[PDB]
Amino acid sequence: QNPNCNIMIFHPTKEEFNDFDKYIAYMESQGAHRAGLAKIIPPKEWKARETYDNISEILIATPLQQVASGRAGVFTQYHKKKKAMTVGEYRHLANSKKYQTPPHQNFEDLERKYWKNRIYNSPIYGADISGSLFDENTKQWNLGHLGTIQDLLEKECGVVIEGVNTPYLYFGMWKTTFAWHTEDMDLYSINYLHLGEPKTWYVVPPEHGQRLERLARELFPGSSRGCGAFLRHKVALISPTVLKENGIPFNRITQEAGEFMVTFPYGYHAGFNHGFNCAEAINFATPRWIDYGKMASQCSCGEARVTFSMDAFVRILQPERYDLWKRGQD
Amino acid sequence: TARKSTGGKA
Ligand SMILES: O=C(O)CCC(=O)C(=O)O
Ligand code: NI
Ligand SMILES: [Zn+2]
Repeated sequence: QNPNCNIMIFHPTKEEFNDFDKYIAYMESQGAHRAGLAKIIPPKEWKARETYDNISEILIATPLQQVASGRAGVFTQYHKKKKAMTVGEYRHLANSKKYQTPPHQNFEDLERKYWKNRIYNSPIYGADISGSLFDENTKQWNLGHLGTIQDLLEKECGVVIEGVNTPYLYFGMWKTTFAWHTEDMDLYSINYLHLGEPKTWYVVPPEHGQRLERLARELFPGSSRGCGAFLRHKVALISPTVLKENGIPFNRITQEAGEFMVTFPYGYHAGFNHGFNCAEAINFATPRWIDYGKMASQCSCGEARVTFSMDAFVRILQPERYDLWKRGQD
Repeated sequence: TARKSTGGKA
């Protein structure tokens, strides 16, 4: 199923939107995970929140300026902290002459402009904000309350890691960027675009993830000095042209406001925002993730320090393999 | 304390 690893798009009914884990399993039964990314369009009647009329006063404590260096589709990006500003102030800044989406004729044109001009006018991203815009009354696909087996991390081990098992908000503007990465511990992620302009995603099928890692070693000198998990640093930007020239299989898709994207374990992804927007995202897990969690690379230089023990997950959800697993641990 | 991050600093 899904032999070509196409990004699949799902349209669950209201009845199918009641049980998150069940629907994820269904998607995988149709081969969705092979692409590394899927889109879920919610039932017509569903809404995340009644209104967004009163979000302009939210304070973005630490907006980040995203400074890219490089050329010809290959860049490194680093972040500079900027002064706090409200979402209202941020929206005004996003829409200002310096930062507004350039005039363009179509997606392909905007995409070319993104890659060609990435070093100019470093954009400001209101990223990694602890919080949620889902109404408490929204009981289906509420990112604050998905009820997956990832809940063991807090329940069993008392571990809370912001953004992993608590939700993040992202206020974006044109050119704001997520670099190539898998999730910490190779978890799934889910991302809901609440409002505003689109978000474009690139994804390499998990089966080809190692080829992306090899390419990153070829493109980024010194990337392995002192660390075996460079891409966990989330500093590498690599254009689709460069992926194509180097034979790395990938796909692209644009997420619109009101749509969910799910990334699957070890599905490398990267992308960018088209203009002012607001997304919310969180990690989650399933039983199928456990063996990925066991295998996940870990940064060994202190740059990317999100990690946790797999013990509780194997102990509780893989009881018949727990002794075998422990033997491999020592 | 470790938390999910969009990228790297400095
Ligand atoms: O929207 C963003 O900047 C984060 C996208 C992402 O990497 C994810 O949701 O896993
Ligand atoms: Ni991600
Ligand atoms: Zn490292």
